[PDB]
Amino acid sequence: HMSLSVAEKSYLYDSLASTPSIRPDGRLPHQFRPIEIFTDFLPSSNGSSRIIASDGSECIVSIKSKVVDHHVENELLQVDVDIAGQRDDALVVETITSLLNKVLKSGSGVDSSKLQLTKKYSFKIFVDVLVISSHSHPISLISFAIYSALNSTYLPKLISAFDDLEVEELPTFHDYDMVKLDINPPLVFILAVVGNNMLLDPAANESEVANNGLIISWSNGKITSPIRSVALNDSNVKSFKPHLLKQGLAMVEKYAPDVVRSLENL
Amino acid sequence: FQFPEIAYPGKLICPQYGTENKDGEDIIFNYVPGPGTKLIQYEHNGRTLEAITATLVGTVRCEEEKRRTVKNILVSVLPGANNDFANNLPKEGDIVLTRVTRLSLQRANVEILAVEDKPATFSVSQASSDLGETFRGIIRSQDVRSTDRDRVKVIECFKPGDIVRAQVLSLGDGTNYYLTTARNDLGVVFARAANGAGGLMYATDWQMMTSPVTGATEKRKCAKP
Amino acid sequence: TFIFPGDSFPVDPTTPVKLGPGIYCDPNTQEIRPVNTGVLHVSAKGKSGVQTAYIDYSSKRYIPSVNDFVIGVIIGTFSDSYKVSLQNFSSSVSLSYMAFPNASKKNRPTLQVGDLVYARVCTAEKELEAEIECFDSTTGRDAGFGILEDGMIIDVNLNFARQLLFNNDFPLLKVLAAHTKFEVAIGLNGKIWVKCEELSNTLACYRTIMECCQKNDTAAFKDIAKRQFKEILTVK
Amino acid sequence: DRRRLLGPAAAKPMAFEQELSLHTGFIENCNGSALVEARSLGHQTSLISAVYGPRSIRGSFTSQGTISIQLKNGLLEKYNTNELKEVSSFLMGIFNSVVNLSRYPKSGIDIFVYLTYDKDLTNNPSQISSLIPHCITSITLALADAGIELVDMAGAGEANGTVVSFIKNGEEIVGFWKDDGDDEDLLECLDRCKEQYNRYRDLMISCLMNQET
Amino acid sequence: MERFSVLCNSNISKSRAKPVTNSSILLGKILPREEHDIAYSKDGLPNKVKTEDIRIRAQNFKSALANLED
Amino acid sequence: LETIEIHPITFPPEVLARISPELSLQRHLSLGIRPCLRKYEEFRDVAIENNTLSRYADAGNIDTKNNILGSNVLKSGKTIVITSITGGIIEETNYASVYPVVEVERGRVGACTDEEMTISQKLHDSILHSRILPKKALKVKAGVRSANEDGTFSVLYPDELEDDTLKWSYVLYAKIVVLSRTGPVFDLCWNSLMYALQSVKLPRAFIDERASETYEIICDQTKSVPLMINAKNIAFASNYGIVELDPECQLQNNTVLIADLDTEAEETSIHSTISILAAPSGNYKQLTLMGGGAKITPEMIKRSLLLSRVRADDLSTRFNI
Amino acid sequence: MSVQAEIGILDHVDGSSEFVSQDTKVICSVTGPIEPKARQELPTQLALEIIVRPAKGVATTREKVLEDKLRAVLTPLITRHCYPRQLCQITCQILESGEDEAEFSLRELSCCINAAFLALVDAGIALNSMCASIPIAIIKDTSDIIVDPTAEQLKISLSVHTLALEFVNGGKVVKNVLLLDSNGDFNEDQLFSLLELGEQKCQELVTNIRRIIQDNISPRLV
RNA sequence: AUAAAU
Repeated sequence: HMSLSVAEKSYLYDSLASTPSIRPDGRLPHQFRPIEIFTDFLPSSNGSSRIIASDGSECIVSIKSKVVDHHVENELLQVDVDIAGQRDDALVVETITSLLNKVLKSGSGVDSSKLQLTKKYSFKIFVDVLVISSHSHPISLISFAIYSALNSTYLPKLISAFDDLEVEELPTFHDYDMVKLDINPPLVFILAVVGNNMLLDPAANESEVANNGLIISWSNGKITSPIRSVALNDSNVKSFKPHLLKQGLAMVEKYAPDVVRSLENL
Repeated sequence: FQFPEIAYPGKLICPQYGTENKDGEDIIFNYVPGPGTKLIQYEHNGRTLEAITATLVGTVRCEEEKRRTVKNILVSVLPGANNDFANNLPKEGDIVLTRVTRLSLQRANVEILAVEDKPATFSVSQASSDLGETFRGIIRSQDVRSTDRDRVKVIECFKPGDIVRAQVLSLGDGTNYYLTTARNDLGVVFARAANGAGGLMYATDWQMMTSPVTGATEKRKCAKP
Repeated sequence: TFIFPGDSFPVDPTTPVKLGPGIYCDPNTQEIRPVNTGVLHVSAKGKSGVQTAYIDYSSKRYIPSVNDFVIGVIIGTFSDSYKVSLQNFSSSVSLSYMAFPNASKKNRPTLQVGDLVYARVCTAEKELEAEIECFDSTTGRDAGFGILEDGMIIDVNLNFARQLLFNNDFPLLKVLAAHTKFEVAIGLNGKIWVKCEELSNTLACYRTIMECCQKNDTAAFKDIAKRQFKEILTVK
Repeated sequence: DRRRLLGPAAAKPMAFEQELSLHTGFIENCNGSALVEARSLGHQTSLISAVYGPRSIRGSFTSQGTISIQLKNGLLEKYNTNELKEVSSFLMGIFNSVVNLSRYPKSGIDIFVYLTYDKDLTNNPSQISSLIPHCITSITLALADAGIELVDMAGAGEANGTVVSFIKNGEEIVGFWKDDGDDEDLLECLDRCKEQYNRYRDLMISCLMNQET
Repeated sequence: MERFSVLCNSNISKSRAKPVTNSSILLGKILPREEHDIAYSKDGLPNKVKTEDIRIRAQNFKSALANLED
Repeated sequence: LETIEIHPITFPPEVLARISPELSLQRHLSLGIRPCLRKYEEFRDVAIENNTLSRYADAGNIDTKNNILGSNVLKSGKTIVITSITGGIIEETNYASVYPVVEVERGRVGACTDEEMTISQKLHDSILHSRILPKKALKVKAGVRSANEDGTFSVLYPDELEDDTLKWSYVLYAKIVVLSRTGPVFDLCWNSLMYALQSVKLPRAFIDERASETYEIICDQTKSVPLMINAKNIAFASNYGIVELDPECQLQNNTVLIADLDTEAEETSIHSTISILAAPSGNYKQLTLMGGGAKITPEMIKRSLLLSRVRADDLSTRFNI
Repeated sequence: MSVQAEIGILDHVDGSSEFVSQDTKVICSVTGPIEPKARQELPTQLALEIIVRPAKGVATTREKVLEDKLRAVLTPLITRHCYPRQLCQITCQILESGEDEAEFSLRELSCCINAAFLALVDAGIALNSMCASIPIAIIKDTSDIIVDPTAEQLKISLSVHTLALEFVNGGKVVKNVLLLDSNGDFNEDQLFSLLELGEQKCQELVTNIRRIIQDNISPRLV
């Protein structure tokens, strides 16, 4: 996104590619920038969140539910990604959409048992993402918002019996009463590769000079798929040694619980 | 003999610098990249290293070009019908065959089709003419002919569709190249009567083009065989 | 004697005929053949050896020709000239700044975009942008070509405009003079400029010329002006 | 639809040892082309890669080249359009390191990869991950055939859904694709794909030598 | 240069000049197939042309277009 | 008069083509040759691969995922054509056609060009008018599926009932991909579609007890019947052109017609053309004529009919073997 | 061959016409020469924008074929080299099919060719020659060649034909055959008997057409 | 040298 001159980029590379790596800001290779998160502001929805970054990057997530027959509806969690002033079709949109749907699959990184109502019916979860503004790869930004939203989601409570095979009662839900959606949303961390250094939460200027990048998912206190290498820019993309890949996975594996801990506060 | 005759893309050919011992004196061979080769950086065991690496699948040819002796060797890779020829690009001094796309009063813009090589043979630039991806060039009214540079009637010089052999003075901007037909061997080469509606016309006089078929004569800027 | 395209020509091949609108000389076969539908008009001068012809046909899309009087509108200004369009959806024409009386490289004309100008086409090539000039040498010492002020402009087919400019037997200018004072500019590009002292008279002229353009009748036109100038009175 | 002939809209669709074959330069419509066919067990994949470029972009001030990759469904409509865009983004992240971009300023290289077929056999009492190393093989061949300068030969392998692309003789990595499968397969997949890379590399180099000869 | 030898030498050794086996399951035989031509005699039967002969038709035209000025 | 000694500026064969498409054609026609190095009536060789991409490619092993009913790969010269036939089930409450989607690849992204639009319609119109596919041949003969309580699975279908009726109807969707184009390509797409239609299998359909909740109606994953089309109406495509060349030919010790147009030079400069769909029976399905560059004498039409008939014999022979 | 046509019926177009054969009624409009879009521009010749609108529904691929065939006729008719880097918009709005559009497009195509030609004449665009188009059909039992067939005749036809010829020399010399679109199957004897009788009725039509052109236009001229 | 390169 950001446009920089050849001189500025080289200086940034020198600052960040140094053996004692220094952020232009001054951050450490594992320090995130401060974010603000709002939740439960959309009463029309079952759950909602709004995340604001330090560079003005803003993302809004909404959670809606629908009763479906899990015998015909394979995917019980659908992620939808959007950006105002941006066409839906764009390569970045579909890629993030495809990626996010894999991160939150029914039988991969999500306890889909908590969505089951009866033998025959279950709750389909629609996770709608709206990226108002972003200056870098918003994959990690969206991930934090989806997490916050799914941890403050409330679904209707069933009243009728849960055996459609025999008695076959029509799904009825008691008025007013609702049950909080107990689930373990995964997180998606993005890393930047500048020389032999690995940075958590790459800034805009940092990503521009990066040699490569990593997209690493996180669930149940361990590294999980999808794991994707990603070109943060397209002018300075280079191959990387395998030890860097193992360094990145190790880096996430030790700093993720700290992030989750700061994120798990109700 | 030290370097492989034929190299695939990514195959190491020769290091940055080289030297040998002959006649009781050290002769320094300076290896420089060429068409089909690219000087890149490779590091082994924490050691940095620069070496000439071929980027095209071809036989490899070297050629010398310029007390204690001094030398310069040119390392290149040549492929080895279909012809691509990308390395070839309009540069100041080259001769280029163009076709007139439109006529204005103070200038005449064309499009580049082929470029003359060096010792005739030409390099055809393949592109879509119905898109605009083809390189465009502009011939100024002052660059039409050395005779009377000030006042030149562009209508009586070129014509839409006529083929013009010219030489590019400069790159110009991204839109238009600079073209001059000032010399004798430059001008309208192939053309037809009535913007291409009539029969073929041939070049007789430098400022006159006639057609030995319908007897038609149109005023053009003709070159010399 | 109506003439249609592809029609046989009586004239002999050895003897040339001067080109006229409607008449086409094939660049390939060198044959002279009519391409428009209408009345053939031929003029012969002297006992022998010269001829001229054209076809009066109904067309409304103007094509610039040398020594044609046209009324254009200057949409925009370039570095050394005005961009003026004679007609809608038609190629732009090049008008030189230096193509004015008392011209100088220091002082550009005061014409603004949206002004009407009376102009004559000097150089008009098929494959080149046409050019017009405010002053025409042929007419006289003074062209009488200057940008029009106010008034009203009228769309009219090329035939009706050509008859209004070259034919003195055309009663239109006479029947309008019998009703009111008016000044008129006539363009071969099918444009007619009309201006009176009062708007009601200019409007009345507009409506008459339009109907005359529509009606195409000598008898109707005299009456037409009668009912038009009458209708304005009551409308007043 | 006023663009194509979709037929009746009230109707419904139908409801019910590694071996390689390489061929390049069989398309005269573009600057470089490649055909890749692989058959393992009951599963086989045939795809075609078409390269158009490098062609000049008017008004472009880019000091380097611009690569665009798009995957298409030739016959069987299986893979989602959203997923095709994802792989395309992954593929471009690879060749932007492979292709010497400094050679083509103010220019762009378009890469079309037609997935005409893949055959899948599943027994009854990811998916596109297996095709990825074949797409990389096809593109690297089509680019080298076209005349595009490549810093190194790009190749990859698929091990338990974990795809990783190598250059510089497996010493470094130009791409990494992990979906599902199992954990702690980091060291294993890196070694298994490195063997597939070296195997795919030599056959790719031999391919150019054969056709070029 | 000696460093070149150990690494370069190692790299050269690895390929092993391995044998290559050629086959096409479906597409390969048909797609890379070179251009071909046939001619229908008065019998209405198609007739094939030698590949060398077809080229000769090409090289003969090139000589008849260049050298044979009138 | 003028008698002039002057030299015509000559260009290499590859440069002459870029400079002028007509000039590069005339120099060829003067020696009785074409830019594609073929004579006036010389066509392009045709080699195909049928039922290679279909699910019914192998008798023993049938693809459970593949939904292609019939397929064909074709390559005439440089241009390659890949045709795939899919299907649908439609309830129904004289001859028909198929709905083709031709994708000509030129290396440009965007919407469908006017070429792909016209061809898709031209294939649909010609099949519809050549009376290849009757609406009765698309009639779906359904069946029943009765299941034992884990004891057995039973499927029953009756041949007799359908004959008496003499009702779901089949719909054939087609997609045609074109690689390496070099000229007029409608004929190639037609021929590939014809070979593909010659080998189409329609899988039988049946419903497990269900009530008009959601009910899914299904086809069988194994059993199928061959599509019956009129071989007497089956036609094939070929293109022809008319042009005049001025150039003189030297001698060392009156219109001309070209068959099967290829190369830019012929597609661009030849404005008098003839297109024919001809049948072995000798019945002719269609004829395309448009003269824009030269007069079209009746003697040239006859040659085209003879040329087209010969092509039909050749194409017909290939299908048999 | 009792066709009826009107010329110059539209106000905001350089040229227009309304051709009617039997039921089949088509109105056409022509604007040009005018400024072309960049993608339309031809360096030396005139660019043709040809549009065909159906009587019912929106334009589909069917009309895309009508546009293509109509292009093959109008292209060599117009002296395009007179208008380099210029555009000519040609729009045909079929008002009434005069035939089962689900089966045939014969009469609509011929009527579009005749109407487009008339609109080009009205617009005053350089034409190399004249042109006329007629629809022809063949019967299932009788096998007779019927020129200008009705809709009912088409239903029972074995083949349908569109013939458009290029005329010069006062409409007496067939310069070329612009378009022949034959769908169906044919016998040689019937074809030339068709062409012989067809040429006669065409020549009669031109004579009628010339009469109509002179009668309407002459009052406008002086 | 009285207002220069939309």
